[PDB]
Amino acid sequence: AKAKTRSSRAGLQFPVGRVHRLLRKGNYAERVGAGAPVYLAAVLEYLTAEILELAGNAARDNKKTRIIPRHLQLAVRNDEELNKLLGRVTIAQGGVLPNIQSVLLPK
Amino acid sequence: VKKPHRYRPGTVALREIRRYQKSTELLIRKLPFQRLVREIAQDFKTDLRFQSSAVMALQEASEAYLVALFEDTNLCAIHAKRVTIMPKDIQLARRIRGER
Amino acid sequence: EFALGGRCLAFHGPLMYEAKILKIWDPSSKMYTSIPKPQKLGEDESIPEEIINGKCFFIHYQGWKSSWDEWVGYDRIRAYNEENIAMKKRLANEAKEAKKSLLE
Amino acid sequence: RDNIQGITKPAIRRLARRGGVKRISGLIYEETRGVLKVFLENVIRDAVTYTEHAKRKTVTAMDVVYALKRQGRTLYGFG
Amino acid sequence: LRDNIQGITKPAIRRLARRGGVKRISGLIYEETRGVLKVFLENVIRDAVTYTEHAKRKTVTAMDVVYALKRQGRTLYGFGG
Amino acid sequence: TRKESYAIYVYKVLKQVHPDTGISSKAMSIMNSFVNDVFERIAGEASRLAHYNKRSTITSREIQTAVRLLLPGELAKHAVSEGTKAVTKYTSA
Repeated sequence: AKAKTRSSRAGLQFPVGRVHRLLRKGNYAERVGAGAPVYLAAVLEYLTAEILELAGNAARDNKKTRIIPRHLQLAVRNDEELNKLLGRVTIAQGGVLPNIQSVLLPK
Repeated sequence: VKKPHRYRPGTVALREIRRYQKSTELLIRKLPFQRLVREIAQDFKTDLRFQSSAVMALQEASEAYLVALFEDTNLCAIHAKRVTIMPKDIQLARRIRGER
Repeated sequence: EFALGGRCLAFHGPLMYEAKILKIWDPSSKMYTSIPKPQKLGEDESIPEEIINGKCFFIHYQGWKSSWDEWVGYDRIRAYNEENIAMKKRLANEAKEAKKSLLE
Repeated sequence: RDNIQGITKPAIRRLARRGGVKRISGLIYEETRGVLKVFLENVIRDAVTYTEHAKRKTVTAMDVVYALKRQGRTLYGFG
Repeated sequence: LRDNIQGITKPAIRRLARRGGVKRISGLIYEETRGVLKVFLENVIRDAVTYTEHAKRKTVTAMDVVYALKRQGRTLYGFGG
Repeated sequence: TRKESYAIYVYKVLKQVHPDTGISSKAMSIMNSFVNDVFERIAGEASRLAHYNKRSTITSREIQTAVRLLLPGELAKHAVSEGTKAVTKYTSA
């Protein structure tokens, strides 16, 4: 029959076949379950969607059409769970959250 | 009676904190940083060549680390009921971070 | 004394300030000579009539922003010299004494 | 040779400003120079280690990324 | 099993601080320590239970605890390894 | 030669969530690096888990457990949901 992507069978956008190949070649285990790469691709696609949504929100707030690293940093740091996940992660040209301590404010 | 305008101390400081908490571009001059990196990269081996991107990544990581350390030092100095950072603050910060 | 770029002293009320000449005014030709040059009055350069007919000088005051450049005629600007600095000290001390009298 | 003096005080000032610092002692700059030097050797040592084990004479940014990763400071934007 | 966090008596907290080299102690500290310890315990126990269940077991083994601590970057020796 | 990435799939996901938003190349590189990072983290965790139980095969169950261990709270719950539904759909398909 005609070739049909396993991603389509799972209804995803992440290449499950590439995932399975990488899992096999990654020396993680001798045998790889059949339904494993599907699960992994689904999780990866979901996380990507989350970060992309937040970054697009930020870029719109800046009245810009293209997400830049600054938008990514702002989205990640502003989110609690995402920032916790990327606690030890550095993003190039990410800048920092604009934040000034209260006691330094004029009074 | 002619006096020259000048803001009070702490005004320009807050303005610059706002300015640099907004942009993301690098702050250190490129060539001095490159020269320093190459000089440091001599006690391990001689006549080492460099991809430019490697130097860029070094600059980025170093600047991010220094910014984080600066912020931690600022928190320490504030905890000492002060607004000026002094090296003991940095030392305490690094000590708590475990680097010391 | 009075030359393009040469140091010049300028009055301002009871005080005097050192300035640098940039444009020397020639009233007869309605032209000022400037250094980055016979050039007429510019689209924004303008000299008031009471000093446009005399030896006017467009100057910037040292130690002050370039926003405060002034077209001063020959009336206030003197030749830069030692006695000028001395009477500058005279007016500086006069201001000091006036302020101290205001306080004490 | 005093490239450690290539890090001018204005640069350190800007760096602290992005870090959100208002007032700075004069003794800070030398402390920063020292700490930065320590960090730089710590990374560059491992970077050169990787470059050597690869039998190469030029250090690649990928080597630097590996060095940062193994020091707990992950970096993105370079592969 | 309710209100056992108060089972962490104040003298125990003094002993902990003293072993930590602390000389003078505020009274508003002990509850703060209790909260921080509860957070820490929850963090470790969650992953320990995850390990226990993924093995489809009904009792938690120390070995699981070692794994959980290792995952949290706090390695402990001397408990099986 | 040719080097593979995740640019196309990420682009598709972006067009799904924000069908009008562009992206720079640098953001693309960052996204790819992040995806790879997550991949190795989760894969190493799954492999470690499998070796822990003395088993030869990494199933989707191992990925589920590893995701629970690596992700905080609501992210973990939602990702578990996505994995479960996608697996069920593919198996039914």
